[PDB]
Amino acid sequence: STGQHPARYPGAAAGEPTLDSWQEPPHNRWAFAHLGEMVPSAAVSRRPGHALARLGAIAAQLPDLEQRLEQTYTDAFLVLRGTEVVAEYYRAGFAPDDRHLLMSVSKSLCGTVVGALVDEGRIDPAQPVTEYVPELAGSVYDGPSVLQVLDMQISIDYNEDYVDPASEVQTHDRSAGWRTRRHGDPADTYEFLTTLRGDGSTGEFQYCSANTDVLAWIVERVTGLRYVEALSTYLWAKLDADRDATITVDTTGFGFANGGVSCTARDLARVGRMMLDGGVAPGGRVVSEDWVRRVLAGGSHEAMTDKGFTNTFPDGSYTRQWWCTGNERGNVSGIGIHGQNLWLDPLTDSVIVKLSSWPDPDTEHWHRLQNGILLDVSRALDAV
Repeated sequence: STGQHPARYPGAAAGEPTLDSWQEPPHNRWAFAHLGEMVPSAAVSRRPGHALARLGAIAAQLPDLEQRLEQTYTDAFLVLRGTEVVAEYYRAGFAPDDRHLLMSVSKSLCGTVVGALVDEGRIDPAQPVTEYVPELAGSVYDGPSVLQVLDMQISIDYNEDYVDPASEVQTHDRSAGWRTRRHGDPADTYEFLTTLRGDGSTGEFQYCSANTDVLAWIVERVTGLRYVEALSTYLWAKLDADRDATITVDTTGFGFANGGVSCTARDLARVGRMMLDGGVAPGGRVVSEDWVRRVLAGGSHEAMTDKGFTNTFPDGSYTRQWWCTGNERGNVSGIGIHGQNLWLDPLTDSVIVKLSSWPDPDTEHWHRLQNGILLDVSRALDAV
């Protein structure tokens, strides 16, 4: 058993409704107002083919920028300097106000919700995961602290060989509804997390999406809110965003915290703006000044042994669901597969959002090109 979870609506039984019960009372009152949470759905546009390039002033310093964005399969690109949008690009077929999947940039948003609860004193990172989710006893998450989950410093037997259906990475997707279920699969994301094991060692960075979903589970047990609602209450609703975000949900309504958020490029930039404003957003403080400082400061360098990161950023690290380059500019970024970045350039008080669809999730080739663009754009913002 995985214990108590937030009801889908007031008074709802555990796990209700399902795809097979949403038309029945009392579920249908909620379901008729939220059917997209149950059944895949398409937008029917209220509005009745060419790329939009407004690269502004940086165009002079980067003459080939649009071509470089095309080459890295850029869907949406936006540069926010201070409070001003100083450059934008959107591919043909993608509107400025269209939403885009964030993949693991979603993790940085989840970490922010955790940080909000730390600021309120409702989560103590020094406490073991099991203080908040006792049901994770007996798993790899029995022993580690919440901070070790935040910094991803837990050794976990988590096969990343996606093509193999036996792999933890594909099983995670199937448990959450991102892929077709196979017989015997865990019923939901919570159950999948409880199946995870490790040798018990901690302290070395291991990037693992399961960690973020454990964070979301902790958020739910602490607040009593669905992660979907907590993500709004503690972050999204304070941003003065143009549009709602969306997040995929599994069969229990649990948001896929590690990777399933979609939003507009301009709205994602508001998250970066909040980080560069010491944790404060238009709707109020989101996280503490200290939390932001710790993110910008980085994690333990010795923990970071991922050569896919350190080959480019030798002094890099990871903390609280953010990648920290440790470069001379102090750049920090949310990163998601296929070319998603929420990139912070504190030196110029700027945020760069790049949302993409590389044909491949993660190769040295694509990262070299993408990081070259982000760094060139960052430097183009320097006073001269």
